[PDB]
Amino acid sequence: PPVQVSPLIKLGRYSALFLGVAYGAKRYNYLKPRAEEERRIAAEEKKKQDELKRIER
Amino acid sequence: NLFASFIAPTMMGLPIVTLIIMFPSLLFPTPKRLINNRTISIQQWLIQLTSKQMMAIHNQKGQTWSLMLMSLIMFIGSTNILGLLPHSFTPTTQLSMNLGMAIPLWSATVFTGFRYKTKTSLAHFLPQGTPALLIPMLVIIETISLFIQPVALAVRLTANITAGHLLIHLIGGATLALLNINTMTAFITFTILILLTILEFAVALIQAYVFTLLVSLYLHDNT
Amino acid sequence: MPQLDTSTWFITITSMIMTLFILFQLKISNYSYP
Amino acid sequence: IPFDQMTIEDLNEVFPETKLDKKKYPYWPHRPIE
Amino acid sequence: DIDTAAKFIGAGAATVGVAGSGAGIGTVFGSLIIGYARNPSLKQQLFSYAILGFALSEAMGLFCLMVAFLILFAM
Amino acid sequence: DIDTAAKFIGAGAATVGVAGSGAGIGTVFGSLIIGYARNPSLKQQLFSYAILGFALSEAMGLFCLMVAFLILFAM
Amino acid sequence: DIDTAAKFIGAGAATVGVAGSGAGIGTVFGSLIIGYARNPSLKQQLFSYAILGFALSEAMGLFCLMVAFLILFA
Amino acid sequence: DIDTAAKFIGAGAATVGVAGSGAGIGTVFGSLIIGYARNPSLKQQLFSYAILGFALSEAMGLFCLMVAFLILFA
Amino acid sequence: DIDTAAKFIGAGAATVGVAGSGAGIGTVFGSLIIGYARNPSLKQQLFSYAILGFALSEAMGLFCLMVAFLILFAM
Amino acid sequence: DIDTAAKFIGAGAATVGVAGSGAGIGTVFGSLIIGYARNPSLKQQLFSYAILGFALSEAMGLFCLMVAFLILFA
Amino acid sequence: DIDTAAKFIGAGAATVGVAGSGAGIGTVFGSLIIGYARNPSLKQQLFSYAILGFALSEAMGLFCLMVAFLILFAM
Amino acid sequence: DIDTAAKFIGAGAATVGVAGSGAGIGTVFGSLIIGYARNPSLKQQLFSYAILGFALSEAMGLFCLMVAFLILFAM
Amino acid sequence: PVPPLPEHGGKVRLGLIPEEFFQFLYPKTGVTGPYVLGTGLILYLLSKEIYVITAETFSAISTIGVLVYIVKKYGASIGAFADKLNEQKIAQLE
Amino acid sequence: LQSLIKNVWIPLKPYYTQVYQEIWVGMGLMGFIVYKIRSADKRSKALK
Amino acid sequence: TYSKPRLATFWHYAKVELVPPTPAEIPTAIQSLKKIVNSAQTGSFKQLTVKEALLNGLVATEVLMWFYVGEIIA
Amino acid sequence: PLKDRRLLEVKLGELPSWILMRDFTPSGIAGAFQRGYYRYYNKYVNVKKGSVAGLSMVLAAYVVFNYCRSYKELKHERLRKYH
Amino acid sequence: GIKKYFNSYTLTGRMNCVLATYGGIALLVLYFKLR
Repeated sequence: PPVQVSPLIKLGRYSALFLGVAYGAKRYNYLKPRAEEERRIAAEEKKKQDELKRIER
Repeated sequence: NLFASFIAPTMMGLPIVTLIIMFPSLLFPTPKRLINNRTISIQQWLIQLTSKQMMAIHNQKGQTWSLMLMSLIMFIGSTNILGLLPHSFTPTTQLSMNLGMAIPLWSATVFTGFRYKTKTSLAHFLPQGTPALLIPMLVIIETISLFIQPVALAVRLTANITAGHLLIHLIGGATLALLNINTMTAFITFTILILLTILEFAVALIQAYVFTLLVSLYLHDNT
Repeated sequence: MPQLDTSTWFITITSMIMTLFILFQLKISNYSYP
Repeated sequence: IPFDQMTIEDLNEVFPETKLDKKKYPYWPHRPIE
Repeated sequence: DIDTAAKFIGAGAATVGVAGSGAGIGTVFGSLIIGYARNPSLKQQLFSYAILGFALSEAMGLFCLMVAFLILFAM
Repeated sequence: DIDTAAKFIGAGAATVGVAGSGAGIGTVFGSLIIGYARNPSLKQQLFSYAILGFALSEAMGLFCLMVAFLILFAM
Repeated sequence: DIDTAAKFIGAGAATVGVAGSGAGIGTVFGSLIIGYARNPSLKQQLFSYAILGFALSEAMGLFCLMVAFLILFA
Repeated sequence: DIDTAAKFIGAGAATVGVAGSGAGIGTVFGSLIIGYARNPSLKQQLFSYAILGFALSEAMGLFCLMVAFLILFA
Repeated sequence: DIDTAAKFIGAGAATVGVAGSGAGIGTVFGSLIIGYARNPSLKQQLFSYAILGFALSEAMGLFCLMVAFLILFAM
Repeated sequence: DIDTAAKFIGAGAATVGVAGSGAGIGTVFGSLIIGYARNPSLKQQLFSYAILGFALSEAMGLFCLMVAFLILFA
Repeated sequence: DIDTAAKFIGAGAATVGVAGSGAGIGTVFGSLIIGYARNPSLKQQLFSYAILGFALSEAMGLFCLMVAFLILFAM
Repeated sequence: DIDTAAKFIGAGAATVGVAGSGAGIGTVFGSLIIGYARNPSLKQQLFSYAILGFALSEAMGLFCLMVAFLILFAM
Repeated sequence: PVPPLPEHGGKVRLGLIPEEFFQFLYPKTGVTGPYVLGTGLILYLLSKEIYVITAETFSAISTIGVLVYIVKKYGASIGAFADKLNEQKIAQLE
Repeated sequence: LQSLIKNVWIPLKPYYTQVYQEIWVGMGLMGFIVYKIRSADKRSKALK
Repeated sequence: TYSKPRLATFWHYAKVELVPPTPAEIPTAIQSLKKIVNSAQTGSFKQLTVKEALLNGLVATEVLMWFYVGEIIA
Repeated sequence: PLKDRRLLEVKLGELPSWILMRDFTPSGIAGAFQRGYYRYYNKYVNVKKGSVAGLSMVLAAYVVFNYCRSYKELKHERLRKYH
Repeated sequence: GIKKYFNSYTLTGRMNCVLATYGGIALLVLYFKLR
């Protein structure tokens, strides 16, 4: 015997859905660039470390 | 990197590792009626069976230790099994654990053997009617292979139990790595893990039996 | 070899005694014959 | 009383021959393993 | 490095302590098939005493490989 | 590289755990020959035990070999 | 360090001691299978002798790992 | 090069296993001799069993040798 | 110094001369088992010979442990 | 030089893979002794078999050592 | 010096030859026990064959042990 | 020279093989004992077979020691 | 003089989580309330990395697989075994 | 502790006094061994 | 496989419980929310019993974590 | 009509009234742990047809208990850094 | 004689012989402590 959903929770449901979806999209978009730049700088650092051990083996 | 699990843990700066050793005692409730539920009937039957099957050889006086031997086997088997769970801790694999639980029984046997049956016990150091050529070369050997009882009797069980945990950890790690790379290897290694899990279930019991049986016949010799 | 960082040793051993000689020697001692 | 409704003392009472006498066998299982 | 190479070679040596395991397994199963063929009645106890020995040899094998790893990964 | 030296030296010297498989194969097949020669009846079941030993021997075989290849180059 | 590299060498070499113990344990339990199949009326005594042999041949196997560890950690 | 030495060191060290082939095959044909000497009417197929076992163990030993080789030609 | 390093390695590889005692004792006790089964009214002589065998086998296996001690501690 | 010493090691190692062949020959002849002691009539076939077994094991050992010979001049 | 290290390792390795003696003596007494189990009317002849096989196996081990001592204390 | 060390270590690693001859001697004399304990009237022929096998095993045992000598001293 | 046993303890869905919890949650969502609740909880934990994944996880998977295998393939037999022992003691003492 | 004494000294009295006299002496020997080893390791690591 | 039966069983409840919102009941929802605000501002929730509060919290969290689920989409 | 009830029965704001109606001595901790254990026992064990669920609970609980014990050391391997 | 006074088959002889060897080895080890 299914019980009909109370309207309150019904309304609370899909607003949360779509605001969260937007939040995730924004998080991805804003987070990608800084992380890429940090990783590239780390790549420069590890190249420097490799050169160091090449000359200071 | 992976010995972590053997590090005697505490949730905070307090001695909780005196509870990891209590938990088994719960899984065995005690009865008070005549008949009971299942989880007592089955265990009662199991203990009756093993008691019948192990104390056969012993003479009358020696049979006084039945309770001790069966308590020891129940406790060790319980711990060695419970250890298998996903993120569980096994007290036995602490070498101190095993030495604590091994030496006193050994020494108690030797003492009840020398206090009683002095001359016969001393004689045991000379196997009956050996050639009369090698006495010095023989009553050195028996007396060195006596004192190597307790050390073997502990270090064995310790090494057995530890090896399985380490092997399963490492095989699982390689499983995750293969899953990162490819699939066929991941699956085959998972099957290997299944097999090892079964085998460890097995050795966890075999060790309890072997330990209490060695102790049993040691008491047999010097009862 | 974490089994050799002897700091803990004492406490571990103590448990044995009471456990292996206080709890089980009650449970099992309570069992009865068929 | 149905079998399900007793404690070991009950058969100690009704059936003394089933008693586990504590004198001739102080220890556990309170007599030999015949 | 030299410690690392030494670790590797010590591990390689520790590996070969398994042979006792394989020998024991082979011999115990040969003994099972033999002591069976000439008494098929009591297969149950034959098989039980087979598995017990199987375990008490795999134990030695694991001793060996445990020491090997113990050296390799955690000194 | 010195580490490559011990790499390959351990790799080779860890492949010597295979004697435990050869000796067991030999013993098991010999036991089969003798037991079967006695009684020519239970041929199927005897060969079954034979395959079980075959597998539990190549068990140690591939065990040691997998460890060798585990630390041959990668780990 | 070489002074400890050689120590690793020695531990790895001394590891292999037990292999003899593995062989001995296996052969003894094969002998017990056979001598129980032959005259099943002596399981008891034959098992006693086999486990005695097991004790002896495991002590004479664990000596060597004890020594290997003694070398490693001192 | 140090590793150049290691190549041949390992390749040589990596054939001692064949000992297993010796122990096996010896035991194999010994069992066959006894068998045929207990029941001459099984020869023509105990021989098949012997050749199976021989092929097996010989293959194991020879592939161990092939290992040794592939180390030798890294 | 490498000298003491070689001391350590030599002792560690020389103590390997005890597996022989392992296999020898295993065979001796298996034979005692079998040969007691068939003739169960001579145990006293079977046991005397078995003791001779164990004792002298393990002695010749222990000489290698003694050599390890005597090469490490002194010379 | 490194190569000379490494070759020496390789030979002194690969030369050890023949002890198993010794045990194998011992076993095959022990089997023949037993078998003949059972069935004296067919000596001629017991020997016809043992000889072939010896040939195979000896060949295996000879290859195991030809390894070392080639190492010496590899 | 390196010469000391090499002598030291070499002697330690060479003294592994005693394994074969352990296995030999083991099997010799095993076979004597099993064979004597059948027919006790041979005590003396049996025991003589026992002693002979003993001497040969033990000597084939003594060669390796003695030559190890030779290389250590001579060269 | 380092070749001194290489010579010594190679000799140590080479002498090891003789264990096989120990195994063979033990096995053959065990089988002699069993045989003669079965059919005590073929004594002479049994002994002849045992001596055949003995010699055929120590043949290649000494062959191992001979290659060892060759490596150690000449090259 | 002792009270008897019930006939069956509280049922349990999936073998782990009791039903009564499903009842306390029925009125508001009725049927597919608790199940989506659990799915959300688990996707959260996996997603917020309050539960990292490693080798020991797959060890857990294999051990739980073996246990479900054994229980499903032998539970009824073991239960009948236990009841047999009970009635056997009854009779033999009867 | 009265509950304690009446719970773990009515049943287990006959064992400690009668049977397990020879395990307590062993535990004393262990007291020696453990004390010695802990002392040795503590001292050695204090040196370092 | 038995996916079809139980999956149809689950659609039976989903189509009547997973439905998206419709503008019809929005007035009911908003008036209920305002009634909750009224019960809160004057402290009328103090009238409730513990179980009711626990249940409300559980359902509120049910709504909640499905927010992180929505993120999981992203 | 009763001062003592079941905490689930309680009326919210009376929560401090309840917290002050009970006893918090360590004996009052033992008399709580025992009550919880006996609830579980008599409800899922002491029944003729006890089943896996009649035991699987305690194991599935001890697993999470050890997981909590193990959390701290497990924070050094989260696969994704910018969580 | 000794072979009936140092019996290796009964009990008394075994005890006497083992005790003698412990005594002798003890004396020797104390002898070598000086050096």
